[PDB]
Formats: sequence, structure tokens, C-alpha cells
Amino acid sequence: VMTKEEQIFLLHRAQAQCEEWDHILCWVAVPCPDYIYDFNHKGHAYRRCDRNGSWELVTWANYSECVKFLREREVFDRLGMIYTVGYSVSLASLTVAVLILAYFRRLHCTRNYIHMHLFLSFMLRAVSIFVKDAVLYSYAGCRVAVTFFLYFLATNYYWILVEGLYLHSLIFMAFFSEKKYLWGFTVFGWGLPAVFVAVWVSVRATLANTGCWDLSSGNKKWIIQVPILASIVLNFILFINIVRVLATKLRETDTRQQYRKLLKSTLVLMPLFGVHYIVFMATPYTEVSGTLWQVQMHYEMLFNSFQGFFVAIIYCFCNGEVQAEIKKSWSRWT
Amino acid sequence: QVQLQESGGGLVQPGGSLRLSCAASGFTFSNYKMNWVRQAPGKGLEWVSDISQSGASISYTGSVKGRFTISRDNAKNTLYLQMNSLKPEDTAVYYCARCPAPFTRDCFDVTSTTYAYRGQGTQVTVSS
Amino acid sequence: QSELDQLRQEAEQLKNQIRDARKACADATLSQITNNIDPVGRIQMRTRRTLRGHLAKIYAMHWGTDSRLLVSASQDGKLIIWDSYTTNKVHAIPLRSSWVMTCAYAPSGNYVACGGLDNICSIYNLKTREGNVRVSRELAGHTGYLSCCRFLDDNQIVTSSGDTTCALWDIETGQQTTTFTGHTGDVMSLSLAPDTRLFVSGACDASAKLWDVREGMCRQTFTGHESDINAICFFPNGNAFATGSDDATCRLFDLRADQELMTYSHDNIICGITSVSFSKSGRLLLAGYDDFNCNVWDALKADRAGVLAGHDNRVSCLGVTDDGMAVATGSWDSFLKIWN
Amino acid sequence: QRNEEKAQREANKKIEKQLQKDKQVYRATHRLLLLGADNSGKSTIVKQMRIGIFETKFQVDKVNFHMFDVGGQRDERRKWIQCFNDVTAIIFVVDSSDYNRLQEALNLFKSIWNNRWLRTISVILFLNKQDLLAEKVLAGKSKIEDYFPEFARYTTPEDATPEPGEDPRVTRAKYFIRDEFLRISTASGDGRHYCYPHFTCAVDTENARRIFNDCRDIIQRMHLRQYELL
Amino acid sequence: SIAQARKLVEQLKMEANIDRIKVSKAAADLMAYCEAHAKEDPLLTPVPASENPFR
Amino acid sequence: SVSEIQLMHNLGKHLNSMERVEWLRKKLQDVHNF
Repeated sequence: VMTKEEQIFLLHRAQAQCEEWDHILCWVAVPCPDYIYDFNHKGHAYRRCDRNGSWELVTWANYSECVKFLREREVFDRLGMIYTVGYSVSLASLTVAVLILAYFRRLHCTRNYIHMHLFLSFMLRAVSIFVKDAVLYSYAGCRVAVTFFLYFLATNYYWILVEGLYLHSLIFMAFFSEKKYLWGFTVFGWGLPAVFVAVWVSVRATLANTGCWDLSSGNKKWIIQVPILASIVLNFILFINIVRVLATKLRETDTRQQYRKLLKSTLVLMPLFGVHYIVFMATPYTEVSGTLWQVQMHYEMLFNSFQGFFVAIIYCFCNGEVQAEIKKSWSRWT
Repeated sequence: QVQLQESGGGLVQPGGSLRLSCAASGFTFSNYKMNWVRQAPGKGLEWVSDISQSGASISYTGSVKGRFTISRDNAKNTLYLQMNSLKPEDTAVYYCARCPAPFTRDCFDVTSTTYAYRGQGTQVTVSS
Repeated sequence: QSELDQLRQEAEQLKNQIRDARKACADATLSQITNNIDPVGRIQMRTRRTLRGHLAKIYAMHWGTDSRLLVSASQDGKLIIWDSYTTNKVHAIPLRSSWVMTCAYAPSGNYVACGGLDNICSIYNLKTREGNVRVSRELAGHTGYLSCCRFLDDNQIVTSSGDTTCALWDIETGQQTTTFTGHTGDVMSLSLAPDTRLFVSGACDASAKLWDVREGMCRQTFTGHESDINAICFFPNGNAFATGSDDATCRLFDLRADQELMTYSHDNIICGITSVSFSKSGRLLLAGYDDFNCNVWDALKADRAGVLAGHDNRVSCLGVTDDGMAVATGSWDSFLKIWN
Repeated sequence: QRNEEKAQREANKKIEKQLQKDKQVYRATHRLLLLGADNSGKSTIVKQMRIGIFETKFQVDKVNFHMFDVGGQRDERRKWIQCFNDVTAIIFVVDSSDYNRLQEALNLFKSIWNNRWLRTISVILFLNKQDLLAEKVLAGKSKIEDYFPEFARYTTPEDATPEPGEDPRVTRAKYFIRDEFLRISTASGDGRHYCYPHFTCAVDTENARRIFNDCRDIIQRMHLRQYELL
Repeated sequence: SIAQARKLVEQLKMEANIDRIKVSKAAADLMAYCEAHAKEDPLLTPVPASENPFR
Repeated sequence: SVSEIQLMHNLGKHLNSMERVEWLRKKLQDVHNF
């Protein structure tokens, strides 16, 4: 919360007031100065005054009470490693998926058009974290990396909603005019995230401008997460409806065999609908020391990283229709 | 030329037996599914039975089921219909129909009035 | 009874009296005669101008005599007259019957025809004094689906239907003039001779009949196929023709010899031929299989010179331009590609 | 001069505008092929949707259907049936009260289902003339066992819902007939196409909605098949 | 049947009376025509892009 | 809570820690040596 810059400013103000100054306080017991954030403020610093009216030399001073409040390094760096590998293969697999579904004219169905946008959306989320990592862990220079991270993260959590809405509209709308609302989806996938991201930049540039906008400012952090968390509950509701309907379709095509295919179809739908997030959606900012906090971050980073990898394998590599174009172009090329 | 000539057929007592031989020429007998169709007096052509290329898949019309036996011999290009029992209801002329396209399961128009790939046929008469 | 049996033997003895004459006139064979001819080798031909704009499957096409404009028909009631050089849709005629199975471009280019399950070969005038094109007239009178309707002159059109009859019409008054009967099966395709005094017709009875236009008689009948004949076309000189059937073979029959000269069969090929057209020289035969690709046959060696593999569905219609510049190829993927 | 080139290029643009408008209506209309036989009752089926080749135009919930009764042609089908390989569905009508010509319907069903071109088209099977079937079964003069020898070894399926106050002899007769078409359907069906059997009479206030409901189901399942969900 | 049979036997008359020639003298005609007209077919030999309207 | 954003915030606080810590660690060391 209190930046190093603010803490320097507070000491500088105290220095200008003093202008003996010992580099921390203007001088015997002196209450540990309020302007030093990390000091113990119920304690005193001590000096000794001579009978001769000179400060006692070795100048002798005792700040032991002030420093009363003055292990965690290995904890976060565990989380860093698990996703960097995960998002690496996610970027490697997805870049293949977009190029395969680029120059194949026969694969340009409006379904594969949403797949292009979701793959492209996972590109940005897989690189904007690397840019954020490079900028921060490796002054508007920094604030663009944070702001592009929030936008390229909101789009991936709305482009999963767009794709789940598209599959849900194909089923629950009787002969859904797919091409009529195709334009509306693409504006909602990319444009709607920018509505609140820009609003969050508005509220975090004119009211709480301190540092690189990388610290919580109370309710100001809900301008991004709440609208993202509205596409995790909504996508879970769509996934419940679609799995409900696919059960009905298998029921009226056998019982146990249909029950099986139902499980197989549900497992390949989980990556695309992103029903991973609903597990720890409700979790608020818990203490890092919490047992809950450690497990849900280890889960989340290990699953979001390969979510792009799982989607690319399921929906672009082990796809019957897509492999048909490769084998036809395999004959025409060899 | 695609020709189908049928043998057998004749007067027979009820509950007797008779064997019909259909000789094929001018095509590879081995590829086309065959058929037997009969036309009762003052009645449309009815499908009786069919046999696949390898003889594995055999069907019957139900009114004759398990009494008529159909077999084919790709070596001599000959199609058979072994009649075990002869109900008086099956008094009709028997044609040796051939499916139109070679390597397909579908067998359209074998019961058409004017089908091209159906033999002249032999009249099978059952009476006392 | 006895009278009917006499006619059966009398007619059958004529077949025995012809087949011996046919085998007698077989001293040599086309295969051994051309054993030493320099092979064509490999014919490689690549797509030049893919034509797009058909909603539904393309069922048939026809080239203009100017070798530049082609007309195509698709099962959505659209006759589009394409410009092959520039890929520009000159006309898009809306049809009363969404189900059309054939179309022909007049040699003068003034008219175009089409018919299908409507049982009528409609004629569309392209030189109407007003903006658009209309229906010139309806040639009603057939009973079956129109399978192929080619043009003799601006006022004579020859049509074949599913009722086993080829008909020659007169557009000026729209009454059928000459009716060709003799087929025992649905007629699928025609071919006009280069001299236009004859035309051969292939039906769904493995028999191709040569007809005389001015006389209305079938002077000769070619048998030797094993299944429905789906396409037929004369040799460029008009002294021979070739057929494609559902038994996945192509056969070239000689009019003067009266017997089949040579068959174009391959062990790998088990799909019916849908379209056949000779090259301009007659040295190549182009056959459009429903195995999703066309094969360019050496017309005097039965060797696959090449394959036109570029379609995502059944090859419907195939054609070659008069000058023999390029080969169009419609399909059921609604895309009409041009090869060269 | 290139003045003629401009005129051709703008005529192609004018053509393309009309083609786009015709594409919207073409995709918004479902085309159905209405098969059946001489006594099947396709004639009285089209009277419900009235509210050479013959087309019937009707809409259910503002969705246009085209139904084609191919009536002008001969008894040979093997070459005009290939035209309808793009239709949404085949409306197949069967006379359930004529057991002699019931086997003909089963053979026609088999040839349609296993056709190289129609192996992707679902069938909305209609067993018309259910009213005549009720009286014929209760008459007892005609026996199914006379035509179908396996009717003796057949029991009314557990998953069968008889009409209110219905004789159970009729229910066993109805569902044996139905199962005969479904027996063919499942023998070679690979999820590419599905059969939708229905029991209708000549006096129904329905079969517009039944087709609409079955058409929506056919359209639903192609989406899922594309998604590899089914 | 009798009516058509007397016509069909008549039909095969005209077919039986055609003047057949040996294919040695008939297959050579397609052999000879395919050689003379080979030079003018722009599929049997590739056509240069200048003369080709489609390239 | 989106975990990735939460963890951004958390590593922010974590830096705040060692960073501000070292700052004074140096400042009060100055003061003592003085």
C-alpha cells in the first residue's frame, strides 16, 4: 500500500522539519517516529545526554524497540515455474492450431471462426503474463503491461463465454441464424471486456494513482474481477444446460453405452467451457499463509496454463473433420 | 450383353420341392447382389429374397420364410432358389433379378414393372 | 403360345446372326494396333479459375461455342452464365423448378435451356429487348425427368427424359416433332454428332443407341456395358463414341465396326462414371468419377495419363471447350473448377 | 476500350447482391422429400400442411418448409432419388393397414437408408392409417403371422405408451410394424442419419408440428456431430 | 408381346444389315486422326501462358 | 477472485515487504554509523 516513494517523501518531510538529525529522527527517550511505517510505534528510541551537554559518543543511540517488528521467497517462485512451462506449450500448440485453421478454406465454418478468436484470445493471455513478468519481475512504461494483462485476461474469460454462448444458441434457439449474430459475438468477446477495463483505468488513474496499479485499493479491484466472475457463473449455467440436452439426445438415439459417450462428451466440453474456474470463483483474497490459498493457486495455475493446450488438442488436433483436410492435402502434396 | 436365363419351374403337387437355376452372362457375377421376384396372376411384382456377393447376407419375404432357400455359386455364375415346401399360394412366375450397381448394399427398382436387369423368368405352377 | 415362342427364337437368332458378324470383324484389336504409338506419358493439369456463387450442388453445365462463356445449373433454381476468362457472372436466371438436372447453351448464344423433375425443357432468351432475360417458352409433353437437352439450331432442340424416350422439338411452335423410342430404361445422356445428322443416347439399360435425327429410327445399338450408362460423348471426328456406366469402366464403341473397341477399367476404381468428354484431338478421354476426382485416360492405350483431383464431392458435369483450351468440371460441392 | 469492362464488373456486383438475398431465403427454408406409395396417404398428409413434381409450402413457428411430392415420374427411382441428397429430411409415409404391401415399404426403406448418396439423410417415418389398423386387428380376419412369421415371437416393448382406452392387441401390432422399420435403421445407421417414427391417422390436427419438432432435432444433432459431442 | 416381337425382329433386321468393317481398318482411323490433330490440342501438350487465356 | 490478478496483487505486497525492509535496513544503518 505505502510505496517506497511515499516512505521516502515522509522521511524527507521530517528531515526538512528538523532542518540534531541522525538520518531517521530529529532529537533521552523519543517515541519511535510515526512517519516510519515499519517501526513499532508504542516503543521509544534512546540517546544519552552528557553532564557536559554533548550527545554521548561511542553517537550512541538505541533503536531496538523501534525495530521490534523487523522464509516466504521459495513459496511464490514454486507457482512461477509451473505455468511458465504450461503457457509455453500452450503458445506452441495454439500457434500451430491457428495456422492449420488459417489457409484451409474448407475449414472456414462459423464454428471454426469462433475457434480462431478463442485461440487468438489464448495467445494474448499466454504472452501478456510473460510481458507482465518481464516488465515487473524481470513510469507509464510498467502501467501498460498491467493494463494489457487485465484486458487480455478479461477477453479470454469472455471469449470462453462467447464460445459457450454460441454452442448454447445453436441448440436452444430453433434453427439459430448463426451468421445473423456472428458480428454481435465478436464485439461482445473483445469490446465488452474493454468497457470495464477502461472504467477500471479511469477509477485507478484519477483516484488511486500510486505505483504501477499492482496493489489492491479495496472495492476498486471489483471493477475487473466481478465482471469476469459474471462469465464463470454464466458459462457454468450454459454447460449445465448443454450437458442436460446432450443426455436427452443420447437417451432418444443402449442405456450404459449412452451413459458412457455422455461422460466422454462432457470431459472434452470442460476445457472449452472453462468450468475449472467455478471451483475457486467464490474464494476472496485469503492470507498467503492459508492452507486454502496454497492449494487453490497450485490447482489454478497448473490448469489455466494447459487449458489452451487441452483446447488445442481436443478442438484442433484430435478432430475428425480437421484431420480430413490434412489427409486430403497429404495426398495432393505427396 | 447382360442376360439372365432361368431354369426349372413346372407343374408340382402341393408340399413338393423344386430348384430354380439362373445363369448369368455378360458381367462379373461376383460383384452384383442378386434377388428373386415373383409376379402372382393379377398381382404386382413382389420381392422374394436376395443374396449378397459372398452369400453371407440373405433375407426372405416372410410369407415364404424358412421354406425357400437361396444360394449362389460365383464359380459358375449361377444363382439358385431351392424350394423345400410348395404352398398353393406361391403359384407365380419367378424372375432372377440383379441389383443395378455392383458394389452397393442398396437394391432399387428390382420389383419395377420394366426393370432392365431382370431375366425372362420361368412360370412355377402348383396344383393337384 | 407357339406364335410368341417363334418370335422369341426368330428375334434371338438375329442376335446370334449379328454376334458372329461382330466377332468375324475382329481380326485385330485397338490395344495391339497402337502397342507401338509413342505414349502421352503424364498429363498434369492444374486449376486456373474456380468459379464460386452456386448455393446448392451443381448438376450440369455447358460451354458456349465461343469457348469463353459457360452456363451452369444447380439445385436452387439458378442458371448462372459465367465468363470463364474473367470469372464474371453475366446472368443469374431464376428457375420455376428448383430441381434441374440439365442445361445447354445454344451455339448462337441467344438462348439457353434447362429441365429436370418439372418434366419440361424451358428455353430462356438472352437477347430480350428489355433489361433481364425471360422464359422464351415451355416445351411440355414429356413424362419423365429431363436428363439432357442439347441444341441442334436456334429452333431445333433434342431432349431425353426418364420415360425412355428421346424427343426432338420445335421451339417456334413448342410441339414435339420426332420421338425416339426403343430404350427399355431411363435415358441419362446424349451426344450430337459433329455433322448433327446423328446422335447417340445412353440409357439405364447398359445400351447406347445411335439415332437418325431426320428419320426418327434407331439404326444401330451398342451393348457390352454391365450397368446404367450415365454419360456419353462422340469422338471429335464423329466416327466413334465413349460411355461411362455405374460399373466403374469407360468403353469406346466404333460406329462403322459396330463393336466395342476398347475399355478403360482400373483395379483401384470401383466408382461409377458420371461424365465423359473427349479432348479436342480425341487422344485424351476425361471421365468424371463419383470417387471425388476426374481421370484423364489415354484414349488409345487405357493408361491413366493424369488425375484432376480438386473436388470435395461427386464430380457432376465435365466439359471441354470447342477449341480444346481448358476443361471445366462442376461438382456437388457447388464449385465449378476450370483446368488447363 | 475498358468502358465495357466497368459495365461487366458492375453487372457482376448487381448479380452478387441478388444472390446474397436469395442465399438468406434458401438457408431459411427446409426442403423435405415426401415419399410413400399409392395407398400411403401422402394426399391427406399434405391437406394438414395446406394451412409433374408438386411442392407444398407451409410454416410452423415462422419457419418455412418445402415439401416435394415426386409424383410425375415412373416406378424407377434409382436416378431421380439422387437429386434429394441435400434435403433436411425424408417424410416417408407407410400404410399400416395393408400387410401385403408393408414388406414393399420395408424394402424401399432399406434401399433409401443404405444409398451411397442418402446415407446422411434422416427419415421422419409416418405410419399413416392407424385408424384402419385398429379395426383390422380387432376384425381378426387378416393375421400379421400370415405375412410376418416372427409376430408370434414378439412382445409389446416395455418403452411403449398406448393411447387412452386402447386394445393391447393393436398396441402389439402397431409396435411390431414400427420396430420393423427401426430394425433396418439401426443395422447400418452410424449416427450419420436417424429415423423418427410416428403414429398418425387421417383425422390428425398435427404432423405440421411433428415435422417441425423432428426437423429441429435433425438440425440440433448435426451441430453436435460437428462438435464431436456425439 | 406378339405385336412388339414382330416389330423387334424387324428392328434387328436393319441392325443385322449394317455394313461392318474390320477394326484393323477402323481402329487405325482413330489412331490416324489422333496423330494428325495432336499438334492443335492444348491439353495433350502444355500451352504457354502467352497463348493460354486461362494462365 | 481471478487467481492470476489476485497473485499479481499478492506478489505486489510481497515486494512491498523485502523492498521497504531493505530500504530502512540501509537508512537506520546510516543512522547508527552516524
